[PDB]
Amino acid sequence: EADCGLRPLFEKKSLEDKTERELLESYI
Amino acid sequence: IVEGSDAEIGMSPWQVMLFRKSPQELLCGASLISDRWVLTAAHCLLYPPWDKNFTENDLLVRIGKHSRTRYERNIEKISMLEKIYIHPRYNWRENLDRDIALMKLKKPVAFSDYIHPVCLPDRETAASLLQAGYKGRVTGWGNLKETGQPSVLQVVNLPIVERPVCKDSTRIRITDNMFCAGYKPDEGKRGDACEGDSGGPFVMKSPFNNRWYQMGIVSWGEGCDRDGKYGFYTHVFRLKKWIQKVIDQFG
Amino acid sequence: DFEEIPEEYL
Ligand SMILES: CC(C)CCC(=O)N1CCC[C@H]1C(=O)NCc1ccc(C(=N)N)cc1
Ligand code: NA
Ligand code: NA
Repeated sequence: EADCGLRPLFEKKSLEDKTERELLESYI
Repeated sequence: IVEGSDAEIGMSPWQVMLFRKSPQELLCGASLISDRWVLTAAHCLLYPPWDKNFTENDLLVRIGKHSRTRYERNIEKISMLEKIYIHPRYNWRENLDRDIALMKLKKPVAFSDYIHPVCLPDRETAASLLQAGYKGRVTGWGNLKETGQPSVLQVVNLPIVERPVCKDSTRIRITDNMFCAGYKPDEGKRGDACEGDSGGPFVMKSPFNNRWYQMGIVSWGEGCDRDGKYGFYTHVFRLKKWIQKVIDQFG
Repeated sequence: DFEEIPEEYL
């Protein structure tokens, strides 16, 4: 699907969840 | 999920609960990958050592949920199965190699704030993200400990482990269709999937396009959150050929 | 321990 992986209550509103940054910081 | 936290509302809108018709109970986790297809672990449906063999009509899929036990009116959707597809080379006799199954819903589910599909990885995303030390996220309503059920969906972030450490942690024969994740005893932090989390997703958020991808399926583990042991996950990308075939030739 | 689901889902 076109829209997969984009959560309505987070990415679609440019809101981050409380721990997604932990994942990003591990992607070195 | 051991040593996790309560999920936020809408944090995992691809999370699916596999639910028994009678007696009514959780059987497993699962994930939504389009408006009519759900991904889970083969052992959720077929596991002869435990006399487990479920058919379409034994089961329902519940989507959009947060609460484990509650019927979440106006929010969850409950869907019937049209057909179950298990990997033809799923190895239930030895080590759960190719622990993967697809379920086709009787009718499409309506997407919503709480219901939305996850992406499946292409080769380049898989190559970039499936690296030792990179963290993914696992969700489920399974046990909080190996002896204890949560009120709501739980979440835990865990680092992928290098293949030699995975192998040296167990006597089971590990294959290329699996990966393991979890903290080492030396690392401090902990957490793990557990019974009832089976078939649920291990996801990563791609830093290239900011989409969530399902890289693994909760498959097996020896105890839960034991020092020196790691949870094992079906490697979704490795089995993509089969997934595509099934959806292409049955959708 | 599970809230009963609406009868129509069987
Ligand atoms: C044969 C197999 C390699 C070991 C037993 C095993 O784990 N089983 C045999 C049948 C299904 C699976 C299971 O119990 N999965 C549930 C489970 C257990 C532990 C964890 C974990 N990450 N600790 C996750 C899922
Ligand atoms: Na070993
Ligand atoms: Na461990």
